Amino acid sequence: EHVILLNAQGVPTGTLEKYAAHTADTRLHLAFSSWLFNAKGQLLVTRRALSKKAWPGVWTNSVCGHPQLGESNEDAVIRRCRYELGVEITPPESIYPDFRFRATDPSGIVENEVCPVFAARTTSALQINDDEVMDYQWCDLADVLHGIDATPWAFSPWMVMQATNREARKRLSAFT
Amino acid sequence: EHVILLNAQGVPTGTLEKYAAHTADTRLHLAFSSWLFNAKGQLLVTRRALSKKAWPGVWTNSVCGHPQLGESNEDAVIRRCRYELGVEITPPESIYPDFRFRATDPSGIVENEVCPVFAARTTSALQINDDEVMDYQWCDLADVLHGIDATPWAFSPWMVMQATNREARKRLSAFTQLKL
Ligand SMILES: [Mg+2]
Ligand SMILES: [Mg+2]
Ligand SMILES: [Mn+2]
Ligand SMILES: [Mn+2]
Repeated sequence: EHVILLNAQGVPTGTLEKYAAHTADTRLHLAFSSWLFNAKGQLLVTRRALSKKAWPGVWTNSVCGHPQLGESNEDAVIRRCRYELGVEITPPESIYPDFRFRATDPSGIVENEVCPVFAARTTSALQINDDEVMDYQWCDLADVLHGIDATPWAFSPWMVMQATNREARKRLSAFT
Repeated sequence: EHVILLNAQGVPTGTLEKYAAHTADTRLHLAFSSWLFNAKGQLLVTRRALSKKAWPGVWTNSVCGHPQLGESNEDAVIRRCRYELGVEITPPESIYPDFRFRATDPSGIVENEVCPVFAARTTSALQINDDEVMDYQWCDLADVLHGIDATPWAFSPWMVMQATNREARKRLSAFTQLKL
């Protein structure tokens, strides 16, 4: 598996092995962020496994990953939903297409990404991959936003940035 | 290190090795919890290190631990603040002396404790011990209480139980005043 390196503009210039790519000096690459709701309109929040190289054990939005060469974002979302959560989803829809960020985790591991954000509904039960997810919670989008707004440090920095973007919060809010 | 064992009552029965004590069954033993506030009245929230046997990588109140043989709970509090946080504190105040809690952690480690809770002010800068604490934040208590209300699952369960005890919460509130 790989990440796609991106030049100044977001042109793909090459690839790196996924694990080797995330260091204290992580270079800009392509990724996605996804927010999953069930038929009832509850938001899935997940906790990353303690073995994740970047932000292990951190509570975050439903699913995140790295599109591979030639893979659409939508497909990468579908792929990681199946891989991390064994869950089928409706066609992902765009909720924050220009999201980009750089952050440093507590051990100094950096994420540095162009990271369009999506939402979708699950259409099957979860089946948890414990190599990726150590815990999760179905909740009210309203309570999660209240938590993000009160103690954003309790959550991943990108979850926070996405949830506090005016328009993205609007589009997520209509998912209930 | 070890832990002090208590019977079905809160009466000491003996001691047990620390690590060895905390497993998927763990016997009742003595512990402490403390909530630390800086001069400004901000609350120190900390994140347990990934290597912690129990609740690794979990956000929680400032410090918790186990008094050792011959030690007073307050001395225990003082020692762990120094060990984990490198920080000096004012005499710890008892804010929830009867708090008890049994709980299973995400990987099945059980904590079964008599755990009096304290509050104190820090009197020195922090020197975080990365073997024990992987992240920390100075925050407004009000904010922390809002997050705990909104997403309680995002924090250690003992942090939440203590925070929602009315009497404990009022003592936490008293420590938000600015002091010089
Ligand atoms: Mg992922
Ligand atoms: Mg401790
Ligand atoms: Mn990445
Ligand atoms: Mn214990």
